[PDB]
Amino acid sequence: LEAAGGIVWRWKAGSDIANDPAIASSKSAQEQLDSIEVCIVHRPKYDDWSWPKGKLEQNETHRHAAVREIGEETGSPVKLGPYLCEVEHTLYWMAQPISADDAEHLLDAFGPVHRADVGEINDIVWVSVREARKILSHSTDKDTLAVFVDRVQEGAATAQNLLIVRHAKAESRKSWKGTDANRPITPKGAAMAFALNRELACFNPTRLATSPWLRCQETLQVLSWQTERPMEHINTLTEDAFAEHPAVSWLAFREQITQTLNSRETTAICMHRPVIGGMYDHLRGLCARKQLAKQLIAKSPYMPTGTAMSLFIIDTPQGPSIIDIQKVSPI
Amino acid sequence: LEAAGGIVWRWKAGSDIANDPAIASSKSAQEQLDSIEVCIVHRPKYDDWSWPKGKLEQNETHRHAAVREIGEETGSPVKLGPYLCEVEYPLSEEGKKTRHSHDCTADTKHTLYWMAQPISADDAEHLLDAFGPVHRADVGEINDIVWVSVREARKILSHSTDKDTLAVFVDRVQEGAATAQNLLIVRHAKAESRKSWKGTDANRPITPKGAAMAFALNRELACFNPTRLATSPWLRCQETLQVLSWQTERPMEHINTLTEDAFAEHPAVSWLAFREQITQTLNSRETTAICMHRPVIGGMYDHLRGLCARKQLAKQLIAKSPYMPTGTAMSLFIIDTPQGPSIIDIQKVSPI
Repeated sequence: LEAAGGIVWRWKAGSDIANDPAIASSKSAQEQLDSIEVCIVHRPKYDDWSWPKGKLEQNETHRHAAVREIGEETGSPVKLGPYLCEVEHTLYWMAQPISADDAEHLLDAFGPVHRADVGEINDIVWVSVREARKILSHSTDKDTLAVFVDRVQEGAATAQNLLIVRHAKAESRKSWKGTDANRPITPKGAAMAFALNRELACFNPTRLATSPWLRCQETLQVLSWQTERPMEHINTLTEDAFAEHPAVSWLAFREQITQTLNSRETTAICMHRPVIGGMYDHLRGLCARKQLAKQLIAKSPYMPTGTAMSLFIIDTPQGPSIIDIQKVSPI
Repeated sequence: LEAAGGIVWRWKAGSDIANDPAIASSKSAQEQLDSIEVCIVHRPKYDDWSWPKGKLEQNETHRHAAVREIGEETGSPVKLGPYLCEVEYPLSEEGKKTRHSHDCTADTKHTLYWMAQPISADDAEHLLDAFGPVHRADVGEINDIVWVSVREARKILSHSTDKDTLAVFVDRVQEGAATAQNLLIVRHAKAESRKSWKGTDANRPITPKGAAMAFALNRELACFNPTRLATSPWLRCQETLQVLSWQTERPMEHINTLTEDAFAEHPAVSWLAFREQITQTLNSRETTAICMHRPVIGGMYDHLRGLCARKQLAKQLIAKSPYMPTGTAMSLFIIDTPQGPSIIDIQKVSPI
């Protein structure tokens, strides 16, 4: 029996960090943790308090089930943050509430979410991390909360989200009688790209970018259409541009990371494999852990075509540091 | 073996019909034919004159090859019109004036022909990604392109095979084909089952496989130069044509009165909305692509069926498999009459 859910958190209204989130990283882990409220729901069935979660629907992923279950039980649409853990079978993510307007832009991309009935949930509360430890009914949830605290101590509360998307399956260079720039994705590629939208939607992507080359454009265009977020073309990220000026490519990419951190919005960018490889050559060594760096590979099966990697980043004096990596596959 | 091509035609410059195509239908068949010009190409290898045509590429439809080959050899991009015929003759025959059948062992060539009309450079540019690339033939393949009257075509065509096809073009014209306009009806792609979808019927989307289906269909629909796009506002229909809309930059016009609910409630209103599209298609002389729900299509067909020019055509006008499977389309060529729109040709359009 598969289920998914998570710990939805926010900065306590009135706290210094809430008044200006940008100062979060200039605060200690304790100052941050003391400024956080987490969401706990009450199930009348067992008269218990726990983290919102629920069973996956038929052919639905755990990440999608998690966002849906949180919305159904807390009434809050959210975007997934770093992954927390799994319990013997439920997977948990820490997550942040998104605006009602943003949620509306994801209606078709994510799919429907129905409010739970009073017989499923009859109370929703927002408490501090200390109180959460006190009121949670099951030890399992307290453990997950402890993992949540670890993440915060490791800077997760200040992390921002960058989604890197490899273009979907495209026509072979062998049979394509056009230019490489207009080489399109194949019918199967369109299916993969289409199916991937519901997954990418779990991270509330509100800034879309892409190499101008058709195969990359077509990979995110339906998402762009449903979310009404125009795709920004980044000419300096084509394979030709990367081959000629790789450092200029890093600047282009790095600027998107800067925009992501400043706006605190999720950025999704469709890129070419060798270009992603070049980006990773610099990000690998900046990862928070060796385990993360080992996964940061722009090749299959680490990252097959039509799939993405949801990266959570904090900036450091040495460069952007990835604190978590989630491989995102369609269907 | 497999090839495709066609007779690309236009109204002679300076002629009355040319100065105002709208008057074409008020002219006799003989008046139309005498004011028409058809395109013939010269091949240096055979030093012959024939209709443009060429071998289908791997995984290409005959219809797509027809448009591409015409484009490669005549240099002008076109939109397919009514279908003409198919021919077959031994490969050894090709340079001979009169094509003769051979025995079972001989290698043969099978060619499908359509009548077609040139489209503007701008429209062609809008179809670049939807149709795909088209390069020009080299002087070693084609080294002259002429436009002649139907009478002269009969006199300069090097092969009997092409003269037979021209006779079919004549038959088609004599039946209104030169005045016909193109409406493409598109059934939405495979969609989520009503039982598993937990949203509204309005928002039920197509499946990833449906999306592949719709995407592949684009290069086929592109053969008819669709410049007007319409759809039921329901998501499953919108998503069936949105990639085409995106590529061609032609907005998708929502027609609320064509949803399944609207049709069930007011079927006559559905016909009016549908008929208004036919009116627009005929007046603009542009191809309209409209995505609809199966039952609503059946409802349109119940009226169109009896107006078909041939009973053979009426029998094919069925809104359901195997006649019209999900995710496929029907390209209709229509001429309007005092009793209502009359279909003179039907072409089933499927992907892959």
